[PDB]
Amino acid sequence: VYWDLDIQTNAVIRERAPADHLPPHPEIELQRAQLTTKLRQHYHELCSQREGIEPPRESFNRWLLERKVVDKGLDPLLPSECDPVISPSMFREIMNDIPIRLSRIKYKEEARKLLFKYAEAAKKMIDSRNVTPESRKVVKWNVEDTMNWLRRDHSASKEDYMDRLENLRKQCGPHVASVAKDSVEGICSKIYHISAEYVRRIRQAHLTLLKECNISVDVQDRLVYCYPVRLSIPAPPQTRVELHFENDIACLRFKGEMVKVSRGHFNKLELLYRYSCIDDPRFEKFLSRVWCLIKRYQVMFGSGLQGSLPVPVFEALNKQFGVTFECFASPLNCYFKQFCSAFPDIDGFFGSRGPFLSFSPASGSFEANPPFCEELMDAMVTHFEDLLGRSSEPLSFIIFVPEWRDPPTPALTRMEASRFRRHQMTVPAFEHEYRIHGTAVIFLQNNAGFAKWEPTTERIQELLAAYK
Ligand SMILES: Nc1ncnc2c1ncn2[C@@H]1O[C@H](CSCC[C@H](N)C(=O)O)[C@@H](O)[C@H]1O
Repeated sequence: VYWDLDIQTNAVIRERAPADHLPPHPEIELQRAQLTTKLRQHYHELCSQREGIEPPRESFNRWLLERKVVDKGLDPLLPSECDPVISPSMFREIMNDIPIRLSRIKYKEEARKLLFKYAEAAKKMIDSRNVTPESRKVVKWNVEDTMNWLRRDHSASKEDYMDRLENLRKQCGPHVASVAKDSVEGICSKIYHISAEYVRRIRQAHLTLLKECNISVDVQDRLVYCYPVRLSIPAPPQTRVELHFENDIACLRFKGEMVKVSRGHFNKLELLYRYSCIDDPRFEKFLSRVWCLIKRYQVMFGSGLQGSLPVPVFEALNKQFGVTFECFASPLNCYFKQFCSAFPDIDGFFGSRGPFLSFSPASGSFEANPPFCEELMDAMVTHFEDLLGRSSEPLSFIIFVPEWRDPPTPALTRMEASRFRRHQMTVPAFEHEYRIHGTAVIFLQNNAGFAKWEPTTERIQELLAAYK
């Protein structure tokens, strides 16, 4: 019992024309998977060759999210037409691991080794790369001072080694950053430009497949309850995808390539497809599409970027505040059968209303638990206030984000200063759901939304009780 697909939407939108996404097919999904693996490999080689580091953990996935905020290109997953070319997300994450990645410390000896490793790497940087005379002498002095300190007889504590590293990094940081800046920007640009080449290859392959199938690739005022994204281009024929179950795991094989999903999630997808798909009355295309869906999300992940909410919390959001819709979800993790998601081309068959920034409700009660991408969260806040100010119909958004204050994300600061904020509180932080400080819960509502779904004391109390 991890979802409630019986709850009907109360989201109201203007009727939309069907979307122009090329309809998914496992042949194309497999190629996109193989090229995205190669792209991650290029990123690994660039980080190693240019800066001697591993790719910062989760940075490639966060890059995909940031790029999609601005991407105007043709692929549902990979970026190809972005201004600016250099991702501020990837740049920021690589620079934080220069000249080395700081790892977790448990023991005094691990702290001493990390401090030495930092000092040694900063020295090799200054010895082997172009650096201004001012920056060179400052780093050289700090490295030499640290090595002299480590040379002393009587040893210090673990906390003293950690404090020495924090101070050393504070002094060297800006100088090391100035040495590596142009190199790091070059990694960000190159991986974007390789992505664009791969996107062109996938696009041509997908166009050629639809032509092989003899498939042609060539109202705003009416308000309706929301409905899944529909594709204007007819879908290609089903392909051969084989299903069998092993130990409650659904195994789907396309041309020898296997993907797996739990039996419970599989049965969920079958139900979402019954509720959401209108072009496949005999389920002939169902296994082809489930294979594409699982593969797409496996590729997106690559096998610390998002968190989920416990079922009793969604029950309380629906019962106390009328929530029927998730602004950020996937067919695999949604609680409601109506939600926005990253991949309209494949997720629409399973209930997706498309990406959130392209979704424009006039009314409804919503929950939002975005992935941890600062750029996406900032666009989300702008989108919230645009929608809340465009409509006088009841409109509410209940938003869950990490309570981070060192420094706070621009999104969290803007939401706390919003003219639509009706309430704010702290609930326990995101934890692993089986299916650091805390979680900020922010209520953004227009006048009509505040009248209909007011966060009264009793309603807030029942929502808090859903954690107890
Ligand atoms: N542009 C976008 N629009 C809507 N959802 C998006 C998105 N980009 C990423 N996502 C999705 O946002 C989700 C955040 S995890 C949220 C889990 C769960 N639905 C909950 O509300 O608690 C992920 O499934 C992620 O793929």
